[PDB]
Amino acid sequence: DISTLPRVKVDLVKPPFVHAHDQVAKTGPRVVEFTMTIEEKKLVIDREGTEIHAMTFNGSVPGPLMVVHENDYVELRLINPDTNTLLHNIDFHAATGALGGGALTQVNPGEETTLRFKATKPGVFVYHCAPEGMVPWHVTSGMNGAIMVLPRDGLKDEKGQPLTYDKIYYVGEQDFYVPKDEAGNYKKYETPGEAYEDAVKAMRTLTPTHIVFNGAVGALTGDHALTAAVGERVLVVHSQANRDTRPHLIGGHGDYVWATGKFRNPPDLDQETWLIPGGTAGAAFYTFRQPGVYAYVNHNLIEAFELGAAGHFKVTGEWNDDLMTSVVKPASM
Amino acid sequence: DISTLPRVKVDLVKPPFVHAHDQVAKTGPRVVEFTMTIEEKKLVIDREGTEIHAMTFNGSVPGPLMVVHENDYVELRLINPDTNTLLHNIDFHAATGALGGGALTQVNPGEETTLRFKATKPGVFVYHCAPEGMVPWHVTSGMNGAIMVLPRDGLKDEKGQPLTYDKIYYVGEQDFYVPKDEAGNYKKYETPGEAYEDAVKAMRTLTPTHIVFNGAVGALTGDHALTAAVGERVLVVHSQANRDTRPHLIGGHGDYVWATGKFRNPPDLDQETWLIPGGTAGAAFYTFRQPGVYAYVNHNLIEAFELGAAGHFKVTGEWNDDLMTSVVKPASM
Amino acid sequence: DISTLPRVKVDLVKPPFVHAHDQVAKTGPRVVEFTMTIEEKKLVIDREGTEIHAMTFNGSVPGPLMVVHENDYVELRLINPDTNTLLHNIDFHAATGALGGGALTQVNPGEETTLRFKATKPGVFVYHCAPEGMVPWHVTSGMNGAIMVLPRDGLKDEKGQPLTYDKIYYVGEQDFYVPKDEAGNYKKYETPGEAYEDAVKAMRTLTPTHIVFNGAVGALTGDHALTAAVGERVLVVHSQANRDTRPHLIGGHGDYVWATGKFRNPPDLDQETWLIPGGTAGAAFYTFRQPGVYAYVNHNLIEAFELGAAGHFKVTGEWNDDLMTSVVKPASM
Ligand SMILES: [Cu+2]
Ligand SMILES: [Cu+2]
Ligand SMILES: [Cu+2]
Ligand SMILES: [Cu+2]
Ligand SMILES: [Cu+2]
Ligand SMILES: [Cu+2]
Repeated sequence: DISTLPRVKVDLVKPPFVHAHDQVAKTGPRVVEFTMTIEEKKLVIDREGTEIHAMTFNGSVPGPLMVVHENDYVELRLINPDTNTLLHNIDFHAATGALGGGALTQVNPGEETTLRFKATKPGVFVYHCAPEGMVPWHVTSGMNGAIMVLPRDGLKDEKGQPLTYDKIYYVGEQDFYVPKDEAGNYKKYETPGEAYEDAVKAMRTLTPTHIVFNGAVGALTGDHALTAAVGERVLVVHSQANRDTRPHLIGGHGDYVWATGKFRNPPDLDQETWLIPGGTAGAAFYTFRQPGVYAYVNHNLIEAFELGAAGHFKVTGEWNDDLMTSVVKPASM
Repeated sequence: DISTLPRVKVDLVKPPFVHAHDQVAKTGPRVVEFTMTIEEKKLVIDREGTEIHAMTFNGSVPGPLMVVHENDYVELRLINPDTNTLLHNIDFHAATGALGGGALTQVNPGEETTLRFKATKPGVFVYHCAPEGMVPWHVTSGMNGAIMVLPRDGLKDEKGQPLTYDKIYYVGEQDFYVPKDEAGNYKKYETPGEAYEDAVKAMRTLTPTHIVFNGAVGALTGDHALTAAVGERVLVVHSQANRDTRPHLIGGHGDYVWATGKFRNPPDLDQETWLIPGGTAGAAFYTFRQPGVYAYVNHNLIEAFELGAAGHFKVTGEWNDDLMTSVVKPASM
Repeated sequence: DISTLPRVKVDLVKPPFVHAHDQVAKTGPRVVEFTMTIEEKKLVIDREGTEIHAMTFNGSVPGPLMVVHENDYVELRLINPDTNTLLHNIDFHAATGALGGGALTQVNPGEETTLRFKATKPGVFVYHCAPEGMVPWHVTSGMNGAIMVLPRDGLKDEKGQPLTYDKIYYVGEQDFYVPKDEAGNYKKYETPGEAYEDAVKAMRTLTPTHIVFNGAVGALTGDHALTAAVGERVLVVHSQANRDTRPHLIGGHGDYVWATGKFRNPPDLDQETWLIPGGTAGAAFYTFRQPGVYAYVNHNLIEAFELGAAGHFKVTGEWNDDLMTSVVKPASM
């Protein structure tokens, strides 16, 4: 049966970008093959040069977004090069059985493995590393991403009418717990293992030191702001593998939102802010109507503006005065 | 076009009360004009006399609830008197473009401005001050409120049948982060700026020192409890501009609840407790069936009973023994 | 009227098990009688022997799950034996009036009382102790449980088709705040009152020291793991009386989920993780398709793996290679 199915190999791209795919399936079920290489590496996460030992899927935080269609088979080749120091694995919330695949994918440095699973449920799901005994440590070190399982006939609104996006971006939100000395300065370590004991004590406080989008404070700002034009329909996939978040587009809305990200449910309309539970991926669809800069944020404003959970959208086009206008510009009373 | 539309000026009232309005629109689209004056002031928030420098819209925490209808134009005159010390602005989650209006409304003490925007989406939305660089500081100092955009044909249940309320109250929940000395005593400052540096360190802990309704511990209790009678339909609008909350009516329920507050979505039925994400306004409809005192609370009971997030409802009418009755009064076994 | 109704006495069972009942009602409305005895007792909650003074309904944390049908009358006999030291009461989120029954059930040691209320709304609700002035202290000491009010015609899916479970388990999640000395070691007390002053300071930090299922770290693991077989439909009721949680079945899904637990609302489909607000009970239905061990967790992984919020399911049956298969077992590259 599977033997007889067609197979296509897909090369992943770095977040916030997403690999090429079809919204409405043009072929029947296929075996979609992906390859990911584990990369343990130092990463500076803020302006002051705070550095951590990140554990990544394909060298990025978050790992890349995989896109398949309902009932396709996902075949993943997972490589943990001998240059790494730790055992890793992968658990797909999209899969059924063996702890999401975690129990079948344990690879020590120098090993690899190939897992195949059927994508039976449509929606956006989280995938993350989950080694027995050190699950939270690998997850909060950036070892998580997401997979989107699109219905074979694309997205639909509450009335069952088609929703087609022109652009799609993937925003992975990460809570970090950097160990601190007595005065409050962040510690630095030589290897991941040296950090272990302190990492556990930092996590138990339940208070992140940094909460960032795309691995660093300001990663999606300035020259890295997301782009769009007035009239474009944009799908924004957002995931949080460990902690709740409440996304919000400042100056816009979520026209159609699947906060818990499962496509068989009708979306919520006209959201100002929505809650994505830790351990979940959600998706929001919006059509831009005004040009300018928009701030995309986690709406606990301390987490957004003090801790790092803030990004930008720069949109081009003509301003619509009917929607909004400054009647009297700021001036002395 | 707008030139030709009718205009009505509306005078706002202090929370928990709401200005007069029509549920079902009796006229066509109009330009609804409001005026708000910024007021920086000292406020004692608890029983022990803890005082803070609050930043308010119209002298209240939360700012007043504005009520308009879908497709009306909101025209707001914002005044920042020379007696204030800081730059302020306003961002409406109900608006589209220019950061909700924040980029078009920056006024220094002694200035004013007039913004107009089209209320294209029905629901309850949060509005708050958001000056570049000090967003969380102004929000957590009490500078936020809410606006309700009613469908032109009023509220409806899941089956599309009319829902008419007899009374409406606005509950604004506020998380405060008062700086403390080494022993745990709250600090006091002369002006807002003197508090700044310490305020930022207090906010970064992510742990509020006070979480109150209507600006103070016990503000909606005793002689200030909300009132109703058995048989009355009450709509309770609740907003939290920065942090999640989980409202609950002790002794009652939320018969119809729009937790994320957007009216084009059908409401949830028979809720015991519901989650309102930080940065959102929600609404719950309930018909009183028993008289007596009801406690309206944030259901994290530590936040409610230790931190200040608790209010009362005193309802008049006849007791219904079918619904509830004490069969055997408390007595010695 | 009530005089003329039939009455049945029901003996409760210890969580995670649930007393015998009918899904679809076979008789008309009845008076369902229950008896609960309050038990103040020492409980060791972790591996290191940390001990607390738990306040329980029927000797368990959480208290037992009561199951009735819509429009039945619940008659509860509450006994507070002279061996206890504190005043207690009970508030049912399922009831209407008198603070959920809290104002009608205040019993000092040596007293008892009988309350009756009509179960007018279908769903799973939380019930908990709530004495004026010490509400959070009794709740976070384990004094809470849940009651399920089933529609007279059983459970239904989004299309109104019947959902019948073969097994049902009750998971009560509890956040504990154990007082600590300067070095971080947990304190020990002789009686509940001796703990009081310190308990309040510990709660105000808003950071639990332990978050457990069924009263202790590892309570639902090893020989106490929940059981099922491939093909069985299982209903998992989960409650959190004070704090938000985000349940997740590792290796599975929530096929039908009522996150806020009210049955008149259609369930959410294919959830990976769902949010249950503090002060709420929810229910998830799932059909097992793969055998093996599944971890049932609160998806804030620090709370699950470091703090104690983790349990197991051991499922028997044949492995399905179509759903998942290891193509290449872990081996040297
Ligand atoms: Cu790993
Ligand atoms: Cu997971
Ligand atoms: Cu301001
Ligand atoms: Cu905002
Ligand atoms: Cu008690
Ligand atoms: Cu309660």
